[PDB]
Amino acid sequence: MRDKWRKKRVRRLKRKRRKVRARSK
Amino acid sequence: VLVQDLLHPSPATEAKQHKLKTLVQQPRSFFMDVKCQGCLNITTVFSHAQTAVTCDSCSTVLCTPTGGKAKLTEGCSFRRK
Amino acid sequence: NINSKLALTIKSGKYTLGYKSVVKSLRTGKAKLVIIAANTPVLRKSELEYYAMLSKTPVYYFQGGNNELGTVCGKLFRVGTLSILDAGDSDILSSI
Amino acid sequence: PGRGAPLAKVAFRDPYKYKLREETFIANEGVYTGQFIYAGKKASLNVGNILPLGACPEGTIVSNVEEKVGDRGALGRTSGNYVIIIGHNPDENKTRVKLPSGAKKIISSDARGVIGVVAGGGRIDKPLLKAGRAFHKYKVKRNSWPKTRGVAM
Amino acid sequence: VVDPFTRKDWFDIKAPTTFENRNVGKTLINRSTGLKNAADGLKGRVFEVCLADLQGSEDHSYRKIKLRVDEVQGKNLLTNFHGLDFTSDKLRSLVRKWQSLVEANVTVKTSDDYVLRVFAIAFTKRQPNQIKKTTYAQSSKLREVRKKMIEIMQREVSNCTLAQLTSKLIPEVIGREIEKSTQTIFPLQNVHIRKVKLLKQPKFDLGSLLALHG
Amino acid sequence: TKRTKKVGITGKFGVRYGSSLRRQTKKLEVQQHAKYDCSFCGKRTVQRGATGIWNCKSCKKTVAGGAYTVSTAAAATVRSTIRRLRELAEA
Amino acid sequence: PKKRASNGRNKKGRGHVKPVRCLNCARCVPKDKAIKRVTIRNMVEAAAVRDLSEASVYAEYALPKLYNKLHYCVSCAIHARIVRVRSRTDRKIRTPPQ
Amino acid sequence: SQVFGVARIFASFNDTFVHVTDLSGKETIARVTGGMKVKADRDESSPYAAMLAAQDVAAKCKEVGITAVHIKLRATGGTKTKTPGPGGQSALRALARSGLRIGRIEDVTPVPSDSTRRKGGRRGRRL
RNA sequence: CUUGGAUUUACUGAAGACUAACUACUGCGAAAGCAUUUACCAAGGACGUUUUCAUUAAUCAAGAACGAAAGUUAGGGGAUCGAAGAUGAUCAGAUACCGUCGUAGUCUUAACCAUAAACUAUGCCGACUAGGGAUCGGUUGUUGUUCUUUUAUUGACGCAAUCGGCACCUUACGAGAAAUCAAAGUCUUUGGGUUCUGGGGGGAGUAUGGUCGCAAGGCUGAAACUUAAAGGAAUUGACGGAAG
Ligand SMILES: [Mg+2]
Ligand SMILES: [Mg+2]
Ligand SMILES: [Mg+2]
Ligand SMILES: [Mg+2]
Ligand SMILES: [Mg+2]
Ligand SMILES: [Mg+2]
Ligand SMILES: [Mg+2]
Ligand SMILES: [Mg+2]
Ligand SMILES: [Mg+2]
Ligand SMILES: [Mg+2]
Ligand SMILES: [Mg+2]
Ligand SMILES: [Mg+2]
Ligand SMILES: [Mg+2]
Ligand SMILES: [Mg+2]
Ligand SMILES: [Mg+2]
Ligand SMILES: [Mg+2]
Ligand SMILES: [Mg+2]
Ligand SMILES: [Mg+2]
Ligand SMILES: [Mg+2]
Ligand SMILES: [Mg+2]
Ligand SMILES: [Mg+2]
Ligand SMILES: [Mg+2]
Ligand SMILES: [Mg+2]
Ligand SMILES: [Mg+2]
Ligand SMILES: [Mg+2]
Ligand SMILES: [Mg+2]
Ligand SMILES: [Mg+2]
Ligand SMILES: [Mg+2]
Ligand SMILES: [Mg+2]
Ligand SMILES: [Mg+2]
Ligand SMILES: [Mg+2]
Ligand SMILES: [Mg+2]
Ligand SMILES: [Mg+2]
Ligand SMILES: [Mg+2]
Ligand SMILES: [Mg+2]
Ligand SMILES: [Mg+2]
Ligand SMILES: [Mg+2]
Ligand SMILES: [Mg+2]
Ligand SMILES: [Zn+2]
Ligand SMILES: [Zn+2]
Ligand SMILES: [Zn+2]
Repeated sequence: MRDKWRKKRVRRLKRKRRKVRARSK
Repeated sequence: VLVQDLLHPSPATEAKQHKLKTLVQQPRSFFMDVKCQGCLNITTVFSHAQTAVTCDSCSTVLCTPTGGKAKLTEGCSFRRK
Repeated sequence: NINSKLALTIKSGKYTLGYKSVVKSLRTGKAKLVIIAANTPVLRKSELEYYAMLSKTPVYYFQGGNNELGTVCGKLFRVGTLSILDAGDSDILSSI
Repeated sequence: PGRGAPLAKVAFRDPYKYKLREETFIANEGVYTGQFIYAGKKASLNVGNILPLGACPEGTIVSNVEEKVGDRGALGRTSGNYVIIIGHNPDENKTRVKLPSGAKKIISSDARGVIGVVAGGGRIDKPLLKAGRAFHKYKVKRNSWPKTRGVAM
Repeated sequence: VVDPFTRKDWFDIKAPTTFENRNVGKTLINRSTGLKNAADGLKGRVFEVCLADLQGSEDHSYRKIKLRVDEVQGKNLLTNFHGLDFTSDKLRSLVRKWQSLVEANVTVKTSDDYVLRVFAIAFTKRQPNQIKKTTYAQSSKLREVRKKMIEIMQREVSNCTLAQLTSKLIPEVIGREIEKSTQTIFPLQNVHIRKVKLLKQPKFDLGSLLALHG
Repeated sequence: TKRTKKVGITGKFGVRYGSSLRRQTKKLEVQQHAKYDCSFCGKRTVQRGATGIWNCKSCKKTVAGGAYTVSTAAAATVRSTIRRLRELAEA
Repeated sequence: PKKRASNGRNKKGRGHVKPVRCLNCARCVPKDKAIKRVTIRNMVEAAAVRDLSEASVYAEYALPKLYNKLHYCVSCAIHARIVRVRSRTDRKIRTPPQ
Repeated sequence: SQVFGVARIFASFNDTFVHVTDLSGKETIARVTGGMKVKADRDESSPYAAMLAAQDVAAKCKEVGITAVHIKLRATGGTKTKTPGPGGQSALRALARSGLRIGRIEDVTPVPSDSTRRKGGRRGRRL
């Protein structure tokens, strides 16, 4: 896939990890 | 040119070189004796003068500074010292 | 430009700084020039130039305030007015 | 109290009898104590002066403008607000102005106004932060605070 | 259904005496009725006619004059000067590459209080012996020429009435003086007053206008 | 020492009201408690009374200003605009 | 690899050049990179230059020209044959076609 | 001599306007468009439709008394193309060949001084 | 959208943007960037200099200033384009390309962000090695040239030198895998000074910790595991809804 969209996919997926981890803050 | 006399360059081509690019660097400027038309008083003036030089007798400007050589006013004759 | 001429007078000549000194110097005729800051009160200003008119002293109106007039004179304080008693190496008197 | 704009007390002489008249003007920003205020048709374009609308060129910033000739000020009286003069119609003796709400109004050119912006502007930029601050704000205005929601009654 | 052209009345357009061929042409308007007169709804019209037509000569083919009607006398329309402009093609033919274009404008009022904006344009001239491809003037010279343009337009307009100026515009008096005045700054070519706009007119004086019509 | 890292004067409000309201308050409340330079005597002795009121301790001149600064940008713009428009009218 | 020493534009000793819109597709293209052609065409086609001169009320009236400067992006120009693909050695030639 | 109108011809790439006014331009004498002569949108700007449009304009001009016109051709201008449409060339030739007399000719396209932003986006219209 | 007069036409007015043509293998700036006039404010390179000081210097972890666009916060503005969104088409399907509307945004004032193929994919200082014609800035000698004004002390142009720039053309002593390079040369005949970075391809700029940020995100940054290639330049062919 396009390198720019692969980075966007990971950025959106990094966003999910942060929100999920925040549950157990 | 593989062989060339670097120690004795032709004085014609030596004079076309930049002032810092001669064998021994030498200024191309000089000092002048300026006769204003109004009176007769020796005043030594640098060729590339940056000052509006005035003669002692009458407060009249002899030269105006420029980018390079100073420009002598009308009626002023110079002789290189 | 006038600032450079005034700075030389402070370095070499004689002067008084302040309203009380300037009025005394106008009374004795020892003043050569009176310099008034831009933000000087008009009542004090119109009185200072009445003393100078009587004393026959030219007055120069500085363009900056008393904060800027002090630092031109090399001072760390405010100068609302000053009088030049002796213009020394400078030629401020010849340029008004 | 109750006003965001400070008020200025300006003393004039009475033209007809030996007496001082103290007027209460809305202070424009830059007006100082001891300043001379000039009011009339022939007054000059200086901050704090009161001029007829026809004597001010387009783009003149003016405050405490009269809605009607001689009502002594109706428009642009709160802190930070002003009126911009848009243009003139000298044949009908009328002037177009822009009000703080953004509305364009046509006023008689003989109506007067005070040059400048009303002082105290920028007041709304700060949060009140407390119910008590609003209590004290309306303590010298009127009984309009606090408001119960009609849906909760 | 009605053929609205049966109710139209034709009027003749007369140019001021500053031009030669004063018979500009014809216009029409709804015929004067009881409610609305034809006269009042007819004044204020602007006609754009080529200056070559107003003078016969084709040397003025690149200038077009706006004429404003401001008095009606029967079937004759008494027009006045409303503006000046160049044709679009003439300007496009003057703006070449490898040269500098310099423009200036100034707002100035005439003797009779006609407020105008006058636009001047000029180009650098290539010398007959010039070898280099381009003809560029240094920005300092262009500032002096631009300054020279403004003070000439200001001088030659405020000292005369609008009618004399109209007689000045036709032979490029101002353009010839700018070229002469800037000779010591930089050689110039195609010095033209490329546009004149009327901004403000004085209070209407029918007697002054009537003198401009014979 | 430095007592607070960032709250500064709004440390009097503790943890209440929200950080955005406290940092917005801090900006405007430093300005309203500052000392400004007097245009009359030249000293930096001008302080606010109520909103729009700015007094000088030295020469006792009071000037009408903004709610939280002696002069707002809008007034400075109007001051130069009026100065400019005054020149044309008076030639 | 690098195809052209000029990078397909005319930017040397410069950081940024403001863009222009292609006449054909309105694509933003830098001013130095755009393929520019200056055209001075007769406003009336040669078939009609006679009858329009006869219909003219002016004896010996010269018809004005139509002056236009056209700006194209790379895709529009190649498609419209404004520029063509040249051989590797012929690309370097930048004199106007004879 | 002749009685002049002004033929304001607006020739875009989707239509062709043949509009004759008086000298002032405030009075319209005849306005026939290429779209009044055809029922297909694709050839509203065709040269054939412009010639028919010009002929109807010339016929209307004759019965009102207009014997000659000045030509002010224009394109769409603005942010769009400055070249005139295909119908502008036909309407001019048709007017000259219809017995009408021709005066001055000028291009009056609205040409900006670098103005507002043009439809299509940064990447243009992709086809 | 239109007989409720659309579109078009002339005249007039109001808003915001933006500075066409002149505009170039031209200029300036550390870079990002900078294009209407004039005024004001403070800078800058080059050139000229028989002025002055005398090693004050070169490159630089840490740390600072600036940093397109987009984006964030709060006011103001909101003409035009226009993410999102809504819509008409096309299609097998089309949330898209195309068309019509359109909100944030686009502009501005105070703060944030600190990223771009932020490119010359090419660090900076110093020396040398090769010819040529153009061009910008400065200086110095000189015309069958035009012009102030009639000429000079006008300005332009022309011919030579030179220093500095933006570039370009030819050659290859020399380099390179080649494409190509006046530097990418003076490198097995290997050392002028100095900063930063890479060590097969992925996993991966991922996880985690730290730090900056209001957020979006920025900086620093692994490992497990997997694989015999991945990749660069060029040649021939094949193919192309590319050109001749
Ligand atoms: Mg969940
Ligand atoms: Mg003091
Ligand atoms: Mg009331
Ligand atoms: Mg209550
Ligand atoms: Mg409630
Ligand atoms: Mg409520
Ligand atoms: Mg209840
Ligand atoms: Mg001169
Ligand atoms: Mg303590
Ligand atoms: Mg390729
Ligand atoms: Mg540079
Ligand atoms: Mg860049
Ligand atoms: Mg760039
Ligand atoms: Mg190109
Ligand atoms: Mg159509
Ligand atoms: Mg149609
Ligand atoms: Mg139809
Ligand atoms: Mg395509
Ligand atoms: Mg330039
Ligand atoms: Mg421009
Ligand atoms: Mg930005
Ligand atoms: Mg941005
Ligand atoms: Mg933004
Ligand atoms: Mg906003
Ligand atoms: Mg749109
Ligand atoms: Mg959509
Ligand atoms: Mg839907
Ligand atoms: Mg659908
Ligand atoms: Mg990066
Ligand atoms: Mg690049
Ligand atoms: Mg040179
Ligand atoms: Mg000699
Ligand atoms: Mg001169
Ligand atoms: Mg000169
Ligand atoms: Mg590796
Ligand atoms: Mg993982
Ligand atoms: Mg945080
Ligand atoms: Mg390959
Ligand atoms: Zn002497
Ligand atoms: Zn004070
Ligand atoms: Zn395109």
